[PDB]
Order: sequence, then C-alpha cells, then structure tokens
Amino acid sequence: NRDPASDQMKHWKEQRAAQKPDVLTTGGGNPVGDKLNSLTVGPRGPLLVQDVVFTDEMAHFDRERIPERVVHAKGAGAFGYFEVTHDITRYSKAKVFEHIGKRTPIAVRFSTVAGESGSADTVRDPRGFAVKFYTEDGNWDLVGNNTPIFFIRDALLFPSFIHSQKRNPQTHLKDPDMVWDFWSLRPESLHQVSFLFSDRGIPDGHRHMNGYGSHTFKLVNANGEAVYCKFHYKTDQGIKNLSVEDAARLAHEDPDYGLRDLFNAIATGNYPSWTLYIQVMTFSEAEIFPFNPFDLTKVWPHGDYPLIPVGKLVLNRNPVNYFAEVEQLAFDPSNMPPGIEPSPDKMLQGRLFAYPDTHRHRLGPNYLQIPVNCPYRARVANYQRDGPMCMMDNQGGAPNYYPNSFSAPEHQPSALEHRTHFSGDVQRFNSANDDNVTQVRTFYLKVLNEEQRKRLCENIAGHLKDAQLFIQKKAVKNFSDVHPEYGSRIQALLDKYNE
Amino acid sequence: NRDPASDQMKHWKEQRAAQKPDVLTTGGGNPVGDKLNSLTVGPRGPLLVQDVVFTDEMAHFDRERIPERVVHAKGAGAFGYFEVTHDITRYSKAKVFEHIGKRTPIAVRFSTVAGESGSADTVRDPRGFAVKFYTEDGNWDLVGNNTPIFFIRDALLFPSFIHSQKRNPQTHLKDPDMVWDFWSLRPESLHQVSFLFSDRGIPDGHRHMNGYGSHTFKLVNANGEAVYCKFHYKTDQGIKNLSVEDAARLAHEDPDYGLRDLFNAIATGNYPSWTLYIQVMTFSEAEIFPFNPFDLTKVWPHGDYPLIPVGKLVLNRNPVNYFAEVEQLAFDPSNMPPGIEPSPDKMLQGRLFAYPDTHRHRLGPNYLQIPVNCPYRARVANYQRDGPMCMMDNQGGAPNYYPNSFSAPEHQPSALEHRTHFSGDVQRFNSANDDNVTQVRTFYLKVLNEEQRKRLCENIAGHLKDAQLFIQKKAVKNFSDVHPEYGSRIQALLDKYNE
Amino acid sequence: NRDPASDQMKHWKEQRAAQKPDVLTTGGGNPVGDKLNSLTVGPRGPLLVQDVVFTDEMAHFDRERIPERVVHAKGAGAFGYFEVTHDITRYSKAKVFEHIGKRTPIAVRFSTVAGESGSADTVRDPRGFAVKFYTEDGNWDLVGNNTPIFFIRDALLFPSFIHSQKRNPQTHLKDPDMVWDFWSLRPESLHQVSFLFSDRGIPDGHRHMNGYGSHTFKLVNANGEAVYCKFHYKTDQGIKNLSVEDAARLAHEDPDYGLRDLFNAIATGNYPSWTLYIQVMTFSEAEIFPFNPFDLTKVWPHGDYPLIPVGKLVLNRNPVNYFAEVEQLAFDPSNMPPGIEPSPDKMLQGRLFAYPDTHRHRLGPNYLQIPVNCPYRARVANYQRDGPMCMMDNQGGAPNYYPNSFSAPEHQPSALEHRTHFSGDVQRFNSANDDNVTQVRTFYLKVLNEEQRKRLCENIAGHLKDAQLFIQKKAVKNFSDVHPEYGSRIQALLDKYNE
Amino acid sequence: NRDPASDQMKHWKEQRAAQKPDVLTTGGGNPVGDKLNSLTVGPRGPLLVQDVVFTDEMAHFDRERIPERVVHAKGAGAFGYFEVTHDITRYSKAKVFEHIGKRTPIAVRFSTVAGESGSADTVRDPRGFAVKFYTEDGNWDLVGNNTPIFFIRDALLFPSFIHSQKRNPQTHLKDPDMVWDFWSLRPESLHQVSFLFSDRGIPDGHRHMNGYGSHTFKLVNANGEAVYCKFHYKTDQGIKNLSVEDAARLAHEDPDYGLRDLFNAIATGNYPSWTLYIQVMTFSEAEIFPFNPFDLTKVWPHGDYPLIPVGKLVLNRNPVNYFAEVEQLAFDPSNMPPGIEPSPDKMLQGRLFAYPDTHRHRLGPNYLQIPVNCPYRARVANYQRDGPMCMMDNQGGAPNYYPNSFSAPEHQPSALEHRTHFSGDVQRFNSANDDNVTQVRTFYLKVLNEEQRKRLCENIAGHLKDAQLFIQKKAVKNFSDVHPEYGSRIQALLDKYNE
Ligand SMILES: NC(=O)C1=CN([C@@H]2O[C@H](COP(=O)(O)OP(=O)(O)OC[C@H]3O[C@@H](n4cnc5c(N)ncnc54)[C@H](OP(=O)(O)O)[C@@H]3O)[C@@H](O)[C@H]2O)C=CC1
Repeated sequence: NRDPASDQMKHWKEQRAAQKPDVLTTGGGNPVGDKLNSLTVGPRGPLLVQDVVFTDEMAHFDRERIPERVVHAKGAGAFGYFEVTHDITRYSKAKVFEHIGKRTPIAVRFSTVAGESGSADTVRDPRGFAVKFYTEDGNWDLVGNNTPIFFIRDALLFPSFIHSQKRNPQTHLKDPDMVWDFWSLRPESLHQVSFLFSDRGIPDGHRHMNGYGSHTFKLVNANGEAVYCKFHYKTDQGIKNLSVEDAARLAHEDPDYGLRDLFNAIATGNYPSWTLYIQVMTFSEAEIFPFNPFDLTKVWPHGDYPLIPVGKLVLNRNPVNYFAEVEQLAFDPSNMPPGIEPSPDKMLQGRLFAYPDTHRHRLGPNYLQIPVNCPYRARVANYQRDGPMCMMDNQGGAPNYYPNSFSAPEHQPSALEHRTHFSGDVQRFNSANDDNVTQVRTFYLKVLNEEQRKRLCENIAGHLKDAQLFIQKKAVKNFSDVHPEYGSRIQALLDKYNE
Repeated sequence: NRDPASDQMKHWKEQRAAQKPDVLTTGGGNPVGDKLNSLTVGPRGPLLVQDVVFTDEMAHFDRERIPERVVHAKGAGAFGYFEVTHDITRYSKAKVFEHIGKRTPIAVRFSTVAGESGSADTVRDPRGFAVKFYTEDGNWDLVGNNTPIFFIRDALLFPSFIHSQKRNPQTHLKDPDMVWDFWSLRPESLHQVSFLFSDRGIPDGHRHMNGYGSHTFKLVNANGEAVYCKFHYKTDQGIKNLSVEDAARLAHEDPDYGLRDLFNAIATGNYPSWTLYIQVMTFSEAEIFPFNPFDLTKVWPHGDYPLIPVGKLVLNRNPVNYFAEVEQLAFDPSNMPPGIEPSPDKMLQGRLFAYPDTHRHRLGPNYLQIPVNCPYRARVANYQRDGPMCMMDNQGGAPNYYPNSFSAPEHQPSALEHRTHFSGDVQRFNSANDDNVTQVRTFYLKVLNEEQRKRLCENIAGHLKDAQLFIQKKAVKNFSDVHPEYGSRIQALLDKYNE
Repeated sequence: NRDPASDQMKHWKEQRAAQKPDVLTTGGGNPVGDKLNSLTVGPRGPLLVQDVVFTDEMAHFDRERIPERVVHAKGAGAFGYFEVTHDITRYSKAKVFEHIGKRTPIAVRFSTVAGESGSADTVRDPRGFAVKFYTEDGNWDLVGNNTPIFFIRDALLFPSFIHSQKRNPQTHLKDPDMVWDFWSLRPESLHQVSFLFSDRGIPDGHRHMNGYGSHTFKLVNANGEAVYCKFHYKTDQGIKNLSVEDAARLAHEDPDYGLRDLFNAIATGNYPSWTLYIQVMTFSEAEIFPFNPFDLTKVWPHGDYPLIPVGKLVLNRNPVNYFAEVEQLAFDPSNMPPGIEPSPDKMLQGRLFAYPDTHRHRLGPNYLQIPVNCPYRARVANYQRDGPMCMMDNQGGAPNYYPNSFSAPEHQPSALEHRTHFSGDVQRFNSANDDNVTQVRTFYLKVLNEEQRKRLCENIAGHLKDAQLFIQKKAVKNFSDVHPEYGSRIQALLDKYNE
Repeated sequence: NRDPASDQMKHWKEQRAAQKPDVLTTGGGNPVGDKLNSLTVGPRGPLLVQDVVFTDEMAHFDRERIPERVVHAKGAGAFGYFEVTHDITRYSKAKVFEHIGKRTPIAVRFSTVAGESGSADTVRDPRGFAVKFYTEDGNWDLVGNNTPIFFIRDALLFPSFIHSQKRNPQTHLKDPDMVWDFWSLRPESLHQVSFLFSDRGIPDGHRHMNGYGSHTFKLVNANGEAVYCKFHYKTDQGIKNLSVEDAARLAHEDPDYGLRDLFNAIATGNYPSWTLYIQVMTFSEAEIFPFNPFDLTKVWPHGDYPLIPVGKLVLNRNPVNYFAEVEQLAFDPSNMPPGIEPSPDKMLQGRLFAYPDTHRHRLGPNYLQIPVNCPYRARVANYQRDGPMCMMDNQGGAPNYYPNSFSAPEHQPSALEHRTHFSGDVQRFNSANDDNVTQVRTFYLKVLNEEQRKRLCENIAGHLKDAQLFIQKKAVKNFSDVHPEYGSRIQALLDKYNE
C-alpha cells in the first residue's frame, strides 16, 4: 500500500469493475480481432501490407511526440478555481473581479526553466507558475514565476539568455562558461541571480513557493481611469526549501518529486492554495518612482506600496490525462480580459507576440480550440476561419468578412483600451545600465541574515567554480559592486576551489 | 429573386433576425473594442506590438490554408444516408447490411482527378465518388470512381501516372507528351482511356453519373464463408452527359458548375440518390475466370455476373461549413468493418497504405478526431495515445499498454478476418502483358453505336494531336491492337489535325 | 513542331542525348531492381510490407503538396537581373543602388489575388508583381502589384477583404453578395475598384503591365537624412490588355495563358524588362500634403511628384523546376537592406509581421534556407539555431548567445535605422472617413476618355447585377459620391438587367 | 586547464583569433545595427512592429524545437569510417564489402531507450547503437542495440511495450506496475529482461559496450546464393560496467556522463574501435534449427555458428553542431543495399515501415535531403517530386513519370531481390508460446557465475518490489519457469522488501 499516484491504474480498474471492457477498435472504430499477432504468410513468412490493424497503431505511435516547450519543458499541472475575497472594482472592471465570492475555473502549470522533458525537478533554477483564468470576458493567462524579477529587462536578450542556460551547440553539454559569460557581461542579472542562488532556488515542491506576475500591468476601471499593478499570489502552505544536500539525492532518487507531490496532495484532499495580492501604482506615482516602474529587474518596496488582497487560488483537481490537459496547455500573456492591460514593460511587450506564435508552432494553428485551451466560458464569434485540424462548426455559414449587412458579430466599444500619450524619439534606447545594484545591495544586507548570505556565496562559488578565470574575475567584480564583502566572499571561496 | 446558393448569407441573417449579433471576440475569448482601426502612436504613427487584436487575427489568417489533396483536390460535398432495401446477409455479416430498412449516416465527396483547388468542374477526367459510412463497427470508406476500372493495375505506377496527368515539373503546364507518352508505354490504359474519352468523360454534374468501387472486394458472412464482389452505384437521376461544346463554355462561365448544381438540388428538396448493387464471384468461379479477377483494368461481364441490389444512397443535406466538413474529409479504403475485406487486388493492396499515410500529413496525426472524420456511431477505444492536437479526454487514465491486468479494452475474437492460404515464389511478377484488348474490343464493338465510336475517336484525336509523331504512332498502334478501324479512325483525324 | 513550352521534355532528352540514363534509386540511394512490379506472394497474392520500394515512393507521393498561398496562389516565375542606370545615391545608401551599371540577381513571381492553384489566369483581378533582390546587404523584397493603390487602408481589414473576395464559407462558391457588401460598406475601395473594372483589370499576360510598390517607403542616405518614396517599375513592352470577350475564351482554352506566355517569351530570347522609377517626398512636403501621404488608397500625382528613373528589371531565365524555384519563393516586405525602410503606412506596417509568419507556416521554420530564398550573396551569421529541417552547418560550433567574450558575430552600428519623432494618444484612429473620392473623381474625369468610362460602368454593372438590391443601391450612391453621372451610368445599366 | 568538452568555446575563439567577428545579420541577411536594445517609442515606451530585428529573432527562437525521438530520445553522436579487413564476398555482393582494405564513412548514434531528452545517461536500460554506412549503392543503416535480443518478438506489441516502459498516462510518472504487468504477461521477455538486470544493463559509457544487429538478415552474393546472418560488432575497448552504486551517484552529478565520455575520448585522439563479425546460417540450417531462426528473443549459439570477422568501425570525429548532425540523424533499417536483404523476422518486418514513417513526421517529408541523412556517396535519381522544404534543384526539369521515352532514370535488373518460396495460411500466427525459457536457462546457469546470478536477482527484486503483489508473484512464477533457484532467490528478496 503506496502513495495514491502509483495506484492510478489500480483505481481505474476498481472504478470500472461493474462495466465490461470496451471493444478494442482501430482509430476508425473498426473492431480488431487480434492485436498480438501480425498478419503473415505462413508461421515464418513475411508481413503483409494488408495488415491495416498494424499500420494504424504503428503509425500513430510514430507521431506521439510534439515539439516540447522551448523553455519550461518540464512541467506539472492542476485545476481549480479563483475566488474573490475583497472588492477592488475601484481598480479593475474585469468581470473576474466583479464581486466578492465569485469563482472562476483556473488551470495552473508549474515548471522549471532550463531542464528538458526528462530532467530533474530538484535542481537550482527558477520555477514557472502559469495560471489560466476562464472568465466570461475570455481567457486570462497570468504566466508568472516564483520570483518577482527576472535576469534581463529587454526581450531581445531572451533568446540569447536561454541559449546560455541550455546545452552547448557542439558538445550538447551544460557549460558554465556560457552561463557566467552571459551573466557577468550583463550585470542587470545580479538581482535575479542573487535570488536564484539563495534558499528559494530549490523550492520544496510546487505548493511551498510564492508566485509573481513580475511585470507591471495596467488596470482599468469602469469610468476609464487607469492604474499600474503587480500580481502576487503567496503560498498558504508556507515557504519551505530543500537543502543542496537533499535536492541532489532526490535528483536521482525521484526525478519527478514536484510532479508526484502535487498529484499526491490533491488526490488526498490536501488542497494547496495561494492568496492573490496586488500592488497599485498610479500614473502619477509612476513618474516620481526613483527607478523605472516597468523595469522587470525592479521590485516595488512593500513599505511604499502595500499589498492589497484580491482573492484565493485553490487547486482541487488532478489532470485526467497529462498530455491532453497539461502538456498541451498554452498560456498567452496577450490573453487579457477588459479591465486588465499591459504596461510598456519591454520584456512584457515581447511576450505579447512570442507566445501565440510559438503555440501555433508547438501545438498547431488552431491550438485555441483544444479543450483545455478553449475559452469555454465565453462565446467565440469572429471572422477567423479554417486552419489545420478545424474542430467545431467553423462558425457555420456565418459571413466571414467585416463589416457586413448580414448581422455577423460586432465589435464591442465598451472593450476599447485605455488611451495613453507617449512622446519622444523612435529608436533603440540603451537600458543596460539602469541602477543594477541598489536593490540587490538591499536584498543582500537587509532581507537575508548572515547565515543565508554565507550559503548564498557558497551556492554561487560552487557553480562559478567551473568558469574560466577571466569570467570568474568579471563575475566577482560585478558582485563586488553590490557589496564589497559579498564579492570578497565568493572569491575567497574560489581561491579554495582553485586549489 | 435568385437561386438558393447565392441567397446563403441572406438566409443566414433571416434565420437569426430575433437574436442580437454576438460580441466579436479574440481566439482567447476576449472582446475586441475595435477591429476596424489599428493601434498606432498618433494618427500617422507606427503600429504597436501591444495590439494583440491584430496579431491574433493576422496570424490565424496566415494559417488558413492546409495542403490540398495530392489528387482529387477540387471537391464538392453532401450528406445523407444509406438505406438497406434487400438482404445480402448471406454474403456479408457487416452491420451496415444487417436488415432491410437499416439506415447509416453517410458522407459523400465528389471530385475530378487532376485539377487543383481552383480548376473548372466540367472537364474530361475521371470523377471521384467517395462515400463514408458511419457504422456501429466503425467507419466504412468506400472510395470509388465513376468508372468500374482504372488506367493501371499496379500500385507502383500510380505516382507516375499522376505526375504524367498533372503539370510539367519545369513549365508547370499541362503536357500532352507527358499524358500520352505514358499511356502509349502502358497499353493497359486502353480500357479506361476509352471510357474517359467517351460521353461519360464529362458528366452533367455529379447527380447524373454512376459510381463504382472498381476493386474486387471480399465479403465474409457470419459462418466465415467468403466470396469476392464489386460495388455499383447507379444513378436514380439517370445518366446524363454534357457535349464538349457546352462543357467548354461552362468552364469559363461557371468554374463551379458541378458544385453549385449539387447544392441547389438539395436545398430545393430535390435530393439526389444512387442505387447500390453488387456483383458476386465465389472462390470457385474466381479461379476459372478468363482474366485476373483482381485486375483493376477488368470488369466482370453482366452476362456471367449480374447485379444484386443492396440499397439506396440519398443525399439530403448540404455542408454547413465547406472547409470543416468537406475539405477536411478523409476517406481510407483501409477503413473496413467486419464483413467487408480486401481482395489481393495489387492496386487495392497499395491503397491500404497510401490514404492513412497522406492524411497524417495533410490534416494531422489525429485527423480522425475531426468531427466529419470521426466514427461517431462507434466507440473508439484503444491503446493509441497523445499526438498533436489531441481533442478529447485522450481516453483518460486508462492503461495505455496491451495486454494488461487492468480491464482496459480487449480484442474481439469474432471480428477476426477470413483466412486464405497463398503460394508461389515471393517475387515481382510482370503484369504488363495481361489481356489489354479483349474487353476494350468488346466495349468498342458491342456497347458503343456508330455515332459514339465516331465521337470517341474525335475526342481522342482532338487531344492526342498535340503529342509528338513518334508518340501518336505509338498510341495509335495500341488503339490498333484493340480494333483495326479504331486505330484507323484516329489516324484519319490525326492526319488532318497534323495539317 | 510546337511552342518551346510543349517541347520541354523533348529538349531535355536531346540536351542529355550523349549520356547513358542514370540508375533509378530509393531516396536512400539504393538502386531499384524493378519499379513496375509489386512484391507479392504468388501472382495473385497480397502485397508485402517487405516491399520498401513501394512504400518509399508512395510515402513521398503522399506528401507532395504543401499549403498553397493564402492569397496570390496562381503564379508564374522567372529570374534575371536588376541594373542601375541612374544615380540616386543622394536618397539611399543601399548597396543595390551603389553605382550605375551595377547588376544584382533578381527573382520575380506573378500572380492573381483570389484564384486558387488551378484557377484561370485571364480573369478580372489585381496582379501580383513580387521582386526579390539578392543584394550583399541581404535580400530586398519589393512585393508590389500592378496597381499603385489598394482597396483598403487598415491591415485589420485585410483578412476581411480577402474573405469577401474568395469562396462562401458554406457553399464554397464565389459570392457577388459578399464581394460588393464589403466594397459598398467601405467606400475607400472606390479608388482601386475603379482601376480594376476598366481596361487594366485584365492584362494581356504579365509582360504588358506596370508594377508598383504602392506603399510609401523611407529612403535613408549616408548623411542620415531621410525621405519618403514610391516605387514604379513600368513595362518596357507597353501596357496591353485583353477584351472581356476573348479574355473569357482563354479561361477555358488556355487556363495558363500568362504562365505559358511568360515562359515562352524568355525561352525564345525576348526577355521582358521593366524600368524602375521612384518618386520622392521630403518630411516637410509630407506635412503639407493634402491627404495622408501613407493612405494606400492615395497616389502621389505626377504633376506634384515626377518620376525619377533608377534602373531596369530584366527577366532572362526560365525556372528549371517550378516547385523548388517558384512555388517555394518567399517574399518578405520586412526584408529591407540598410538604406531602405518602412513608412508609418498602416497597411505596410501590417505586412511587416504577416509575411514572415505565414512563410514559417506554409514552407517551414527554416524557409530561408531554401536555395531560392537563401540570401546567397550575403554572409548570414547570427545566434539563431536549430529548427525543423536545418540544412547547413547550423553555424558550426560557434557560440549561440549574445553578448559573449568568445568572438561570436557582432552588431554593425552603421546599420541602425532612421530616427523619427512621433507623438499622440495611443489609440485606434478612425481612417474610414479620409477622402474617398477626390483622386477617384480625378481618375474618372481626367484620365479615362468617354468610351473607357462607358466600358468601365459596363464591367461593374456586369458584376454588381448579381447582388441584392439594397447592396446595389448602397454601392451606386458610393459611386455617385465620385461623380453623379458615374453613379447614374452604372444605375442605368442595372435597371434593365434587373428585368 | 579542463576537459576538452568544457573548453569548446575557448577553442572556438582560438581557431578564429586572427579573424574579426562576422557582421550580425537577420535570417534574410540584412545586417542589424543594434540587437541588444528594442525599438520603442520614448525611453520608457511601447514596442513597435516596425522592429523586424526583434520579431524574426523571436519567431525563430519560438520554433527551435522538433519532436524528440519517440524512443531512444537521449543521444550521443560521432563519426568515422568502416574498414573491410576480411573477405566475406562469398556471402554478400554489397559494395560495402567489395574488397579488403576498402573504407566507408559511417555515422553513429548511441542512446538509451525510454528516457527523454533531459534524462540521465547512467540508468538501467538497453542501449541504442545505430551505424549509418554511406555506400556507393546508397546508405546502409545498421540500427542495432547493445543486446543481441529484444523483449518481444512481434511488431504489434512494440507500441504497447514502449508505453509500459515510459510514463503513466495520468500521473506522468515512471510506473513500476506498468513495466512488470506487461513483462509478466509476456514471458518471452525473460531472456532480454535477464540480460538487462545483469551487469551490462549499465555500461561505463558507450565505448565499453558491444553492438548487435539482433535481427537475422539475408546476405546475397553475385551468384544469387543466399545466407542468413547476425551482425556482432564487439568493442575493442573491452566490456566495462558501472556498479549501480556509482551509476546512481553519476546520475545527478553528470546527467550526460556517456555523452561527455564519448566526446572527450575522440577529442583527445583516443579513438574508440569495435570489430564487426557475422554469424552465417544457410537456408538448410534454418529448417533444422531447433528454435525459430527469426525469433528476435533467440540467439545463435557460438558453438554451432562461430563468428566470422568482417571489418572495423572506428569513430574518430566529433560532431560540429549536435542538432544538425546528431539530433537530425535518421536511420532506416529499410535502407538496404543490394546484397543485403531482410529475413522474415516478424519484428524486423515492422521496422521497415516504422522508421521511414516516423522520420517523415519528426523531421519532415524531405528529411532524406538533410546533409547527415543524405546519401552523398550515391546518386539519387527517381520520379519523386516536391514536398515541403525541397532543398536541391528537385532533379531539374527531368521527366517525373515512369516509364518514359525521354531517357529519364532506368531500373537496374542487377538490383532485384533474392527470390524465396513461401506457403501457409494467411493468418495471425500465435508466437506467445515458442520456447521462452531454454536459452535463458543456459545464460543463468552456464554463462553467469555465482556472484552475477546473485546481483541479477537483487537488481530485479530491487525494482520489482514496487509492483503490486499479484503482479510480483506472477513475474516470480516466470522466473521459476526458467529455474527454480532463480525464481525464489528473487522471491526471498521481494518478501524482504514487502516488510
Ligand atoms: N460489366 C461492367 O461492370 C461494365 C462493363 N462495361 C463494358 O461493357 C462491356 C460489356 O459489358 P456487358 O456487361 O458484357 O454488356 P452490358 O451491355 O451489360 O455492359 C453494359 C455496361 O456498359 C455501360 N456503358 C454504356 N455506355 C457506356 C459508355 N459510353 N461509357 C462507359 N460505360 C458505358 C452501362 O452503363 P449503365 O450501367 O448505366 O447502363 C452498363 O453498365 C464490358 O466488356 C466492359 O468493357 C462498361 C461499364 C461497366
């Protein structure tokens, strides 16, 4: 008698004992007479083409795979609801926030960043925390991480950053020279790197970590007034981390530790939950903010910008088929219902394009008609047609052009976007040296105690150890810019690692 | 007031008059505020990425097209039912023939062969007549033509034949040298070419032609007893042809003559129907048959093997969305319910591989989950999993391996196929010199009268004249092998056409 | 003996006449022993799987087709050169214009707009005129039409317009009600529609029509100064059109009239050529221009902005394999070498995204690695890696991330784009009511003579007659906004055809 | 200084030291002026579509992934040559064996079977060992394992078997009951399962293991005489394994232990070499062989059928780009040059279909035109045309149909297959009850010593304990069917694991 996950097949048989097993059929529904023996000429003769039973199964096996996610490939999924606990209709007119008590079905995916489909869960890396809201004003995808910040603040460095985080193009091995050459040349990453190599770099499962929308977003109320915001969904189960000692053992003992823990939790009625908060910044407060309010490498301090609670996230359902419901999950930051809008955040702007595009590649042009991705709580009506694997009535014989005098769907003026005024030059602005150390200086000295600062440099030194000396001296110098003792600790550890 | 086809949008709006038009939404279900004006900076400024309304629409527009069919690309569709009128249960145990009165939902596609998506309907070519039967034991695709025979009798020559009937690989033009160089090198085409260039080469729409399964098929009844058979669909609307003169006029006046003719018919309640007949040959009679009974270039003469009535095919429903319902239609001759099986027809054996193969490319690995391709009157249960665009529960948490101790689907031993034993060396047997002339001589002398043979040579000479003299003399000689006068009539016209 | 098009294979054999025929192989290069006969057990036995010769040919045949172009599917191709004849280096620093006499290889594709792969060439429609310049600064794609203007001025209407021009989503028929309903609700189409329905709507082949960039572009010289421009590449063969009477005859007599004609021309040494002009507008003149200089439904009058000659485009080579060379051609308006840039033209803005997107769908992620699409006169080096069907060294073992301390490719600061200043509310500005008639009024009264206007109304009336009366009366008033006699001439024709 | 693998970028820079960095261009070859900062409106403004530098970079990143291999996903690659050292031309007429001393370029891929792209290398599993021979008669793909046998002997069980070895359809976890539920229901796997859980289940890298073709193949010499054969390709480095103790440790310390080991070896001049042997069975010996000579779960004993040496395979070159050269490597067992032919092995027959099929999905229809998949030592000439991503001239304007009178490729009668005679009922013959225990018994009793048997049982029990008890005792029952002492040593241990 084992954990509920391993008893998956066992329960399925029990859940069906009263029923008789179905007739085994071909993909076309034709009953198979025998599926253990190939159609051959004589007992030791060759196989026939006429064996259409064989081909139909064999061919589908051959196409079982789809391209994995280009980032965050290793993933865990769950389902539940979002429930409003406070009224913030003064900030957002989004129906998902309409009144206290309102529930919205959600879909959540947890993931790592660099690891592939088969990688270990208990490794040092950021963690994905994507949430899909099935609202009546369409689907809302809040694709956030377990950190309030990221390593870079311009989307043009994202493909580069990821490459450096993955495998060498010739050797196909993880190479720390790629890792630290990038990080040391781009000191803006100092903030997020400090987070990653801290205790929270290896969370104890998916239920013991916080989530952040990271990006500054725009909220718009009914009168047409707008504010900026941050999304924080903090763990109700409490922050708990794994030791570098306990994370490494698990890496071979249970590669899918996070997958198994989440599944076991929900299956056993122990439902994990998060409390959704926001921070709010007025357009006025945005212009006087000491840093760039849309810099993804920046946080909003809690003292100046307190958390305003909105609701609860509860995961109370395990997926039924992992592939069909979790691996085919597609999240689009461009999915924003009326009342929630993007800020001019350089990184967020890039994500508005990238995600729908990649889903059309990874899953298909009509990925939005896949059940788990469908906005099934909205009525989709538009002038979009066809595409590979078209799955519904394709909107019937409805007029497919707009405008028309034949009463096909109409635009909704209520859903017009907030109008902002901008001015300046149209060119590429250098953002590389906005203040990269001040908030990092704050994190190191004020948030961490002396013991965590000690482990922080150790985790850093242990990985920086593999880079060339010129990359090392560059990294240490970048760290010294945060705090001299911080920089001197890492290199002090390095002088011991270099024998 | 006009024909029903053109009034489609008019009728669509009338059908909705009580309702108010829907809110125009994105694929993610988010209402759009305006879909007539782009998000720009100032009235004459640049476009913004944060405008996801444009991208989501445009990106979908970009992927509207899927590969057209490699052959029979130009198509017309309709739906209806198959109804059993006579008892043929002594020959087949197939549920589709179970008792008199039995109805099966069907799907029919009509097509030409060589023309691409935009070509004219009224051209000389064979015609497709594919019928999809939605039976309880899965789908039955009886994929037939308007001819009992074909141009070739070996599956390895099919790509070649097709290439020769389509466009020249350099000029992208129809090439008479490609067409007849082939035909003259493969005299077996003499039978079907004679059919093609007769009156029935250009049918007056799809409602005035017969359809044939062409292939000899196998029928197996409840006792496991087997016979060979042919399928015949004779028009209840009567054979009716176009003169080449009026077919040519319609080619520019109405490129979609056959498509609209069908649509207008059904919409005005005038439902087209065909009468299903069979011919039956016992294992005893097959071996004493003068020719190869599985030779696709051979008919079974009515004198020896008369038609046995089975039922009626009735088309009484038009497609609602052509693309979702007719362009994504997939017929697999390999889709055969218990009671219907393949003969050793070299060509039919080849078709068992090709169609499922091409559909996985054209539509996708999971093309059978598309509504019109789905066997919705049967329960698909098997150990096939995953694949791109997985659309249902993916059969849940059911055990995905076979055999298993967990009550996942089981084979059904009753649905085993009839067992025949075969022998001779396993080798590549030459089929080039089976009787190519006897049945053709028969067709020329017995079935055609003096005026139709006269037009037959005129229709042939009119096309062969564009081929080189060495090809003409080669083709004519093949026609001379059929009948001296047949060869001599063609050469008489060619000498005038050659100036 | 026949035209060069018909003798393609004939010449192919003679051009090879000295050599022995090559060994017929599988895709894996294995020689075939027999490709006319299937491997079976006994002369009348079932086909074997062990026949991998059959499978390999058939499997490839099954995948011969790729998704056709969403628009401009019916096409003719040629290759040649662009030669600079005049000096415009004071306007553009682009290498393609560097000195007089300089030649650059080009590729040209001709197309209609609405017709599918099999549709007729000689129909009333705009004509595609895409030119790809293989410059040292990368490829330059000038994707223009045979008209200086278009039907719409916002990219959000393009999917709408196209749908209206193609087949009904239910009946799959061309629908005059769809066609004019769009046009009548959108009077901005009045300009281009006026072009389309008089003589130049049906050009006599591809060599007797002009080409236009239509869009306003930006030119930037060595001093960093910018101007706006229009591209006109006018035919050296002279404008020549087909009458409605016989253009219709060719639709059925020779569906590929332009396809054959273009091929025949080059092969017989008559190389077609076009003379490239530009028009130039300063930023200052853009500010005083009476209309929106980026309204695609507007021309720059020759009086105000005279043509400046640049060079010749000459097509002097026929393609060798149509598919590999013309069907796989991908033109990207986003392909612009340093010195040539986009204006804030809304329609042009949309094309920057749309074209690269669909090409990744239609052809593939690595579509730029296809020979005709490859920038073979430039050195492609970047941090792009992998993707489906990667065909080269994949840039070797070079570092794939940027920045790096390992001497991977570097930015070229000179190649930065022009800096413009923009400001205004970020909002969707209504352009629906920009002047729709003035330039149209000018075209009607000043450019056309009395019979061309008479023929113009006939062609419109001949097409509009099939639409509903409310659509007719709506359209006529739109035409009346151009000129009272114009609307009334059309209306005089409609009242008798409506019996 | 570090291992050669880690110094890849260091060395890349050195090889380039004289050179200055390339001009960074778009995929279309246009140089980019700045690729670190985005095109925006104002320093803190929104992103523009006009930034095509960004869009195309992101879009290509979005499409970097292709479906990983459905099996054998985790892989290592190397290149070298095959050298003939002995004469076996009396057995085979294949050009790869034509004379002593002859060298042929090879491509090798090493792999696990079940693990995905991110899985650990040092796990208990079979090892893939594929060799691609680039012969003048086309490519010869010898797709073998590190075992002479397999778990099953019929192709219809392969997809089922694989699923059981992979992840649970709901929980997405490795599931021990799935593994053994299958294995215990199919006792033929006892042989391969016995091999797997012995020392050689976890080899010390890829250079310390043997390769086997496993399948019986056919050899044909010039006289048309045929023999059956097994390929045994033995390591020159000697068998060397990792204990499970350090194999578990290496699993988290170095996920790509084998990948790095292979690369490091080749880079340091330490070239791995293996010796190719064959076993030969005459048609006469096949009829008297006590077991099925085509049973993939059976070996040919060395005593009756001694090893005949053929040549050497040597790997002396590392890949330059892993993706282009190793991840896109495609092996087809159906790729067989004249002189090598398939036996009637049920499993091998299935693989003729499966591999070409899956590659058309994974890589593309035209995957054989990929450099590493291309038969560059052969001339591909045939009548195959078009398809997505066509990369050469597509065989020019050559005639695309066969037969033809225009001197296109001709079949080569020399390349006909060996002709065999067969007889029997065409039916599905049951292979479940061929002798499943005898050859396993000798391995346990005669080949293993007393300590290896002890560990064999420990490793099984260590893994089998996780399955349900009803599954365990059934599996244990199979082990006792091999030998009573073998079964209960295992059973003594499971009962210890059952607390
Ligand atoms: N046996 C068959 O299935 C067919 C036979 N034939 C040809 O007729 C010869 C004799 O057949 P037999 O059965 O002995 O005598 P029949 O006269 O009974 O064969 C009559 C068949 O010829 C068909 N037919 C009549 N005119 C044409 C035409 N212009 N183009 C194509 N088909 C036409 C009829 O179609 P309908 O059924 O509408 O009268 C009928 O099916 C055969 O050798 C064969 O070549 C022709 C078609 C099929």
